[PDB]
Amino acid sequence: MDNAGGVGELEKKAEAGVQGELAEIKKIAEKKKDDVVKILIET
Repeated sequence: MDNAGGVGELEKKAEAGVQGELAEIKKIAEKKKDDVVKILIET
């Protein structure tokens, strides 16, 4: 593992956090919203 530097780090970390965070938020948001809308409409 030699690939590493100010840029590669700032970039990798930037997208890492942004992606991970956004993904998670959309995961719980869509998950709960789905279960609610589903149980609501279906029942």
